[PDB]
Amino acid sequence: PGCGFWQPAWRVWLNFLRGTIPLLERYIGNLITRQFEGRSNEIVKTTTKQRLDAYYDLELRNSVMDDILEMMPESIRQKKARTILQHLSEAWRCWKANIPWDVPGMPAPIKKIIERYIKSKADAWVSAAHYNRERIKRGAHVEKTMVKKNLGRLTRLWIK
Amino acid sequence: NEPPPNICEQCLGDEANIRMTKIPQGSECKICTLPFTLYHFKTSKRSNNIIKTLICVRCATQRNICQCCMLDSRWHIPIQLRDHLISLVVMTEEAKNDMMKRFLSLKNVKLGGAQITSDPSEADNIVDKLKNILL
Amino acid sequence: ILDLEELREYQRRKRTEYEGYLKRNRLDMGQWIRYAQFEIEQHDMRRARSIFERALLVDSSFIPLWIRYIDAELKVKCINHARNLMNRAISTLPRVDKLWYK
Amino acid sequence: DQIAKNVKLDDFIPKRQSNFELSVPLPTKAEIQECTARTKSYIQRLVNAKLANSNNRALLLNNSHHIEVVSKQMDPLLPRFVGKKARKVVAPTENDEVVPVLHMDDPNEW
Amino acid sequence: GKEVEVLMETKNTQSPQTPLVEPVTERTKLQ
Amino acid sequence: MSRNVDKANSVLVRFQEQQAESAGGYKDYSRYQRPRNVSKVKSIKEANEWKRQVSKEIKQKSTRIYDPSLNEMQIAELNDELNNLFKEWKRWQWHID
Amino acid sequence: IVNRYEKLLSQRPEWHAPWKLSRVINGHLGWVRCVAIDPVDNEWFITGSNDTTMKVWDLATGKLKTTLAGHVMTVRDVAVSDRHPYLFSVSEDKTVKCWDLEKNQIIRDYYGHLSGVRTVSIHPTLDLIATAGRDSVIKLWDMRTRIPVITLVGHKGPINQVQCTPVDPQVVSSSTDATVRLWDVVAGKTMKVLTHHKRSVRATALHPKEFSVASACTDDIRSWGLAEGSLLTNFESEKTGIINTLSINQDDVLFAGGDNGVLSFYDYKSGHKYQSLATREMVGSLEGERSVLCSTFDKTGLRLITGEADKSIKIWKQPGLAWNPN
Amino acid sequence: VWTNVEDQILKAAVQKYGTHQWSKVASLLQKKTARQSELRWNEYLNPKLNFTEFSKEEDAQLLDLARELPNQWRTIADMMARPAQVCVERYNRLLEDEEKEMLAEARARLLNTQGKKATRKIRERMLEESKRIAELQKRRELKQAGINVAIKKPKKKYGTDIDYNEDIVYEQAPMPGIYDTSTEDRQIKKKFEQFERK
Amino acid sequence: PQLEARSGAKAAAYTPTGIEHARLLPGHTTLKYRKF
Amino acid sequence: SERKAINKYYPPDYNPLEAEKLSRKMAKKLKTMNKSHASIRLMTPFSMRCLECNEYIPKSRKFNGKKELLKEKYLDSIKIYRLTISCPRCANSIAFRTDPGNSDYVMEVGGVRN
Ligand SMILES: [Zn+2]
Repeated sequence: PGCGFWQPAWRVWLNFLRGTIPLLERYIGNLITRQFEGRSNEIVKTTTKQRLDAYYDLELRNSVMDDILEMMPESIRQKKARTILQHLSEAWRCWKANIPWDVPGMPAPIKKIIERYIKSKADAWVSAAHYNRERIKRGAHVEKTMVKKNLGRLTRLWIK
Repeated sequence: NEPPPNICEQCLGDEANIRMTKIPQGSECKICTLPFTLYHFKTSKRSNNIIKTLICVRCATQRNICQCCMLDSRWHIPIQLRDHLISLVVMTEEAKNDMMKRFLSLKNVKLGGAQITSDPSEADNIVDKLKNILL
Repeated sequence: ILDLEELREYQRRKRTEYEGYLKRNRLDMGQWIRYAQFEIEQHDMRRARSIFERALLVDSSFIPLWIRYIDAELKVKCINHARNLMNRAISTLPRVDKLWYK
Repeated sequence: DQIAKNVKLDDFIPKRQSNFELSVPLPTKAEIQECTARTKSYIQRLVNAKLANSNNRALLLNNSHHIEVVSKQMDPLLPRFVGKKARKVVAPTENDEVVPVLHMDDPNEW
Repeated sequence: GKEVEVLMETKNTQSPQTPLVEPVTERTKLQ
Repeated sequence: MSRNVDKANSVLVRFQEQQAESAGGYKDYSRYQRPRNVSKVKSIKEANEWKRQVSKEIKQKSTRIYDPSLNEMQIAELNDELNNLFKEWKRWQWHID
Repeated sequence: IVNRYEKLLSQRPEWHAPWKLSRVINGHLGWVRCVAIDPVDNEWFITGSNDTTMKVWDLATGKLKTTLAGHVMTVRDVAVSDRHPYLFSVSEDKTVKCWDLEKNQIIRDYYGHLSGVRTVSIHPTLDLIATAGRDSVIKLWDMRTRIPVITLVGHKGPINQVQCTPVDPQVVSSSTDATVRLWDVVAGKTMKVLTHHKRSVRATALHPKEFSVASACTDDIRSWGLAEGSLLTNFESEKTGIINTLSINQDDVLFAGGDNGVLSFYDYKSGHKYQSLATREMVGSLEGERSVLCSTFDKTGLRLITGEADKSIKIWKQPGLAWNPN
Repeated sequence: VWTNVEDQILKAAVQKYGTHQWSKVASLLQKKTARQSELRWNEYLNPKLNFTEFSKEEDAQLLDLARELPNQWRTIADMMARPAQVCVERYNRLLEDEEKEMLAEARARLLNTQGKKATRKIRERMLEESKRIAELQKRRELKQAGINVAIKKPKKKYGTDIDYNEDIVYEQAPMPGIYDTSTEDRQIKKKFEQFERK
Repeated sequence: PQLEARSGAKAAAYTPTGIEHARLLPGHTTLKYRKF
Repeated sequence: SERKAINKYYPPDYNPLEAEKLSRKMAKKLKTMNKSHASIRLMTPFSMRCLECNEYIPKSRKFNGKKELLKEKYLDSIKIYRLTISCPRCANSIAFRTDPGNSDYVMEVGGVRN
């Protein structure tokens, strides 16, 4: 020990610090802002792997509800919306199982619409599953849970 | 976009030039607890102690008051008193609640009485009535 | 409910509960009418009126709310206000039969 | 009478149904330009304001009396906009004028 | 069926013809 | 030291408390058990604190004993506990000062 | 009244040619619930979908130019700009993205929509776009500074199509509240609120040469000049399906797609339905599915392009029907 | 081996639960198995299955099937619309304390639409109510002394909905405006003062 | 339970926060244009 | 500040032995630590009925119990514990003991096993 000549190391550290200046100013500054004035209404972002599927489902449900509203007249429709949603869910479940979803009271048009949306879901779902499988085959950052789902989903598909 | 400050004649001072600074979202208004631009002026250059605006312009408009004095824009009387007089010839109920006060502030109805004070028609009439009552 | 303070406490609590239920299902309109009814019962006509107005704002296209509100207005023998309300309703919604009939 | 005034018949009536050669003109070029300028100026201004607000770097009269407004340079350490604190605010709708919501005109199946 | 029948053509398109890198609009300005 | 109690009675915390007591006079009369035999408490402030604590305890007892399942024996037991608390409070109101 | 009916009878509509199917391009593996064309040229048209992708399509050949994979959830709408070489797209992932077309790669994801965003309209004149979602709010963006400049509070429910005109009525929203609004972006407020529909006006479109805006609830296609914000006509849409699309052609040939899939055409301003077209679907697909979800014409106007729920895009080439009112 | 009470319970559970949820049901019947339970249900319990006998023609058909799908018996059953074992049989042809306890348990289960969160919440509410009444009682007791009712402690700036009036929407100033309304309101309020006093 | 579906979303405007979001940072200041 | 924290800060004068002694001195006075029925989280192995209100708390159901030491050990040098529980509906103190002769538990005036 006893080698001086700190210059290049020093230079390197200085240059590193340059990058940080900006990052710290956004970060530390942001933190202090929060401390003084702490955020009102943040917006989550579905481009995340997590929450995507749920969001999609919700959207689909909303669409279906809208379609049903468009379809025919109603009085106190809020109550009926829930029922519609339930029906849709049941249909989806049936599809997953490969049970025919035949309900006698369901009127042709509404039923038809529900069927179409479940088909759409299947298309979106099956394709997604396939993609996941492909990824798995490759070795491409699959989530353990995701892989499990794929295994399950794919099994179900096979059974069907 | 921003509206102008409503500072009374006696509030502001006796001179033909005053310099003031505006501080956008300076403080929260005392009534509403909602950010607004502080104007603060020194009256005469050398005369000590500033005169900061304590309320938001909207609130002032609603009550029809000086943003410093907290007195009627017209008659320079405390809000209670001015309103009381009008009643004698209904008064404002500032709702002392965290959320509700803000809502009240944002409403633009001229709370109670303020309308009368604003209009030459109405204020003058009220005054006349008061005079009659007195006599 | 013996004393005034007790009543206030009760009433306040009820109001809070109603608010809580609203905040979630703002677009319900059964809850709103219930709230209005409660207010009426309490004999705070202002509050009830406000609630009805709020409900209307939430869902203007809901005849039941309108009709109940009208009834409430009329119930308290406050006809002129009721009349005004009716007029407003009519203005809002001509092609609904019911308001006119009312 | 008031009610009548509030909601008029011509609202329900389509205007083209009587006169077909009647066409709404595509707006005047100059007018369009003017509109663009107005909005462009405004939107630009708004954006500038927003930028100013963001915490990252990069005259008047009252009554008869004349009054000079200033903006003092606050210290760059202290919070720029010391007023604001991320407050929740419910707003009233404030819809004084009444929207006319106009319209026209087997239950066991549906 | 009827999309298949008569004279009207159905095109099955899996593969994109033009490459992925190439532009959909270009902006050339002076040589 | 899961579940917080352990953390509270971890040695470091105890040491800190002791230090506080030594310098400035921060005690937590919640934290220590109130003594059985009064007249082993020459200071007045301490006595007052103890009294306050007992009052608080009594209040707590009161709050719970009017619960809806009134026929359960816990409530009955508390009634005696309440009495005891009251007695303690009374005692604490001794006439030395 | 008799005074109006007689007048209507007296007046005649122009003989618009009928429409026959030409191209069908089963390429997407999902609904094709958006479609758009280039203002400048009419070589390609892109179509966002429930695939999550959006694909570009050469009109002449019908061949798939190229794909674009910049969303997670399904694309709800797109808008190629006339004034810039940007393609805006928007998906229920809450992302209003912006594709350069010199490089076919996203640039400015605009952020601000709380939930699934339904439509875009680029402002014809400004460098500003406008988007609206189930949010119940139509935000306008400065494209440079990728921030919402203003927002438009008025609506009381999810807002679907939100067209941009170059005049004062600069945005023409259309909700599930069944109001269609005319706004003043500059004022930060509404100007006129067309409430004439009964249900969710889930379709609306600006007329190219005529400064008016057809709009469609479950049945009745209204159409209006938005100068005053005054009704122009009511179309013969009496028992047609739930109107999904409502594109207008250059030559006053308003098209309407349904949830039925019954492609209905009308003379514009007349209010005269002058054709119906039965849908079609693939042998494997079901008869309930077939439904024109998105559609638009080319700038010339001889080709209507309809994205239908068969995972297809159908392009349509070109004795009129008798009048008979009520 | 299957007892009849148990079978009945299972049936009840199925109506309560769901013909594709065979874990809960299994749990409900302490001795019988999950996968067994489902099988049992398939065999006996479900009404749509025609466990009863049928005409000679049907029998003939069954026998024909048997000949022409060599003992592919599930398939045959399916074709029939009959259950399998029974069909096969046809072809071939041509303690108390426990019960009491289990029943009690089962009954409790099926009836009670409850768990942790359902039971807890109601209980909590009840407790709160009790507390409130206790408070009231206390104030009554100490009425000769001046006493104020304790407010619900705020958490993050909320409104006490007695005062202030909450987010008010307007009366909406109309054309046929008359000033008796105010008077009426006053009159109404007069009565409530009296009530308060008594 | 409270595991619950829904009726409507929201859009309510408050005072801006003044927070330095990462994405919001400047980028592509130059807008392109078409030829005409 | 982070659960895997290597070293807790000590004051500049912290005689550890002395500190310990001090703590001990202020442990007899202390409320908690100088008491029985220290808390615990446990699932119920017995699957039993609450004797008051007959609430059938099943196997593996989780509770915040009180573990207390029974002074009378099993044999000599292997301790046994009382494990208090409350029934969900009625607040009756159920408990049980762990007699390790049978490798199992014993009910203690709370409920009955079935
Ligand atoms: Zn003043």
